[PDB]
Amino acid sequence: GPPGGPPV
Amino acid sequence: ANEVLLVVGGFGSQQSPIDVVEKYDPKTQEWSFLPSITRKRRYVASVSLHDRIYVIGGYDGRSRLSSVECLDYTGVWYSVAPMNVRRGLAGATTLGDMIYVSGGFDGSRRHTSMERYDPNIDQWSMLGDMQTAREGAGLVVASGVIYCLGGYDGLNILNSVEKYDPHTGHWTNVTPMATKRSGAGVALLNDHIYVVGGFDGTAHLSSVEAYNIRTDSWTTVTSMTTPRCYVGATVLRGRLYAIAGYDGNSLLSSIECYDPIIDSWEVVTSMGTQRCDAGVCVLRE
Ligand code: NA
Repeated sequence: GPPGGPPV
Repeated sequence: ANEVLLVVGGFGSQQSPIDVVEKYDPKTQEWSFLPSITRKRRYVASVSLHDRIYVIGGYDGRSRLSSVECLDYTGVWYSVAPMNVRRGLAGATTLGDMIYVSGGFDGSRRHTSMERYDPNIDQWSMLGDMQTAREGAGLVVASGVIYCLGGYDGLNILNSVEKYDPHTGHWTNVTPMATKRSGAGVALLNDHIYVVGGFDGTAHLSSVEAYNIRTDSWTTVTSMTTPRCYVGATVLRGRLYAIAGYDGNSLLSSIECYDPIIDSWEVVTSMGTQRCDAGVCVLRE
């Protein structure tokens, strides 16, 4: 999860 | 004499990587489709060079990628030589008749390294390392020199900026940005480098800064209409376009345009595919 990304 | 916008891949509303390729023409404001890429890639980069679209790296949901595919825009995609390293959220640019890609993330490590593509021999060569390992940082050329901006090293969102001198083959530091950003858009416009949006570690940003090269200084520019991170940015006949991205709640389908004449941003379309961390580039027609 790169910072500031949507949920996955 | 008329350029168009190109958007490849990325992360789509079905929360998977996609393979959609779209053209956007700012003069007619019409969208259209091009042939899809072979594989679906989010976290992906794209450049154009001599009327050839290259799609570089990214991530398909199982693996990060070194593969690269090509389309003569004058349409079927074909594979060309792979990078030396698997890269997603990598910076990418063209200079001379070469492609340069730097930073990124292979699934374990963030990269300091930059490699370069030569279409005359179909080979990627490794070059000297950046001082800081960076994902989510853009690459931009100005007067034959490459700048890498912001990003993420695995622990910190970065405000630092590095420049690469091809005459020396070395990286050096430049004056940093006022705010730390990863996933920001970066483009050159009238000898200033613009950085739009991105994520500073808490807030999703609508803020924009511009690096005056001739002065080695940064200044605040008018915020965009909406926050956007993992957003593309490109310049088209003297105007700065911010493309899709994540507003921190939803995936954006809109492009907005900064006109220095009015020092102001205007939405020009609400109609692309919602997606973020897609690749963007400009096409001459
Ligand atoms: Na301003």
